[PDB]
Amino acid sequence: GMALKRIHKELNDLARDPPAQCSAGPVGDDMFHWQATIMGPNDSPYQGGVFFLTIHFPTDYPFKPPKVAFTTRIYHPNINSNGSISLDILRSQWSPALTISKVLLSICSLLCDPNPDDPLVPEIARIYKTDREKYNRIAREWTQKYAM
Amino acid sequence: RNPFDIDHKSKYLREAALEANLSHPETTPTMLTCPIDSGFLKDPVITPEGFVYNKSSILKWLETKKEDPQSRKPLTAKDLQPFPELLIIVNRFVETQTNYEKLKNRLVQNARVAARQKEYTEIPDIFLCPISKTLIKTPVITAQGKVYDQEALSNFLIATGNKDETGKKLSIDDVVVFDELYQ
Repeated sequence: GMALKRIHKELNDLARDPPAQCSAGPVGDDMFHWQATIMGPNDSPYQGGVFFLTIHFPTDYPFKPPKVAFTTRIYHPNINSNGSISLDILRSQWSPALTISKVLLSICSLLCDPNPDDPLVPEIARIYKTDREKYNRIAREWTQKYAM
Repeated sequence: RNPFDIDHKSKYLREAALEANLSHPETTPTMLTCPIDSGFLKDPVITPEGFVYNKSSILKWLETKKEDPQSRKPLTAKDLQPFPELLIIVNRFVETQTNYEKLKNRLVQNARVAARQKEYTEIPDIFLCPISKTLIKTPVITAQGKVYDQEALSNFLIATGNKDETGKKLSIDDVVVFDELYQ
């Protein structure tokens, strides 16, 4: 209440209607600290790769966005070596109407279609824009190495 | 009055009533809940676009941004119209939930009475499945309060295409597990 109240509600929604390329839930009591699992989208170099995410809800949730980062190493222009995700709805474009389930969907489609003009790893961004074959080749190999 | 102008209140109410009537009592219907605080709409206000929030919740958000949390279009406190009518549908539903909770308690308690009888020549009906006529192995409960066997029904719904006696459209997600009947 209000944060805890909503977190519980969002958990129970994922007891009936779990996201199709996602899977969430708390690490343990605490409830403000979750861990999620997304699958690599088809036709993307991340296909056939399970990626792990850490999720920390702020105390004034849902008026502030959850802190979400990849635990699994991933090769991507909007995800750095630390797991930090460059996505507007996790920042200034956050809305209290958004749920964790929708955040995961955003992240999922970011994997399918990166935003190189919004780089967090400027070197991967460059490769993505001047040499896709290289980008795809490498990301696919990182997926083999680090994704379950 | 201009037809191109939309009255969202009468529209929202109409759709909320339907959703409530179609909603399983264990499930809290979406447009009876505040998009922001996830709880029952208790002091509902409505925006010019037609979105409904608890007053305290939407105002708390408006301290951060002056836009609607669902449309991202401009929104301020003076655009928030009182929508007390919706509470009639909310109370109508919590009544359903309460009644539904009475139904489970009644089933449980005489299932406790039935269980302490010895030497019955007939198994008590509280323990028998209506479409299997055998002992309910895995207890499972409808929204109206009838108890089936989770797979005696699952195979039955599959057989006749999510229908049952009484001829009514039922799905196995319209049904909640109910171990408490034997507990």
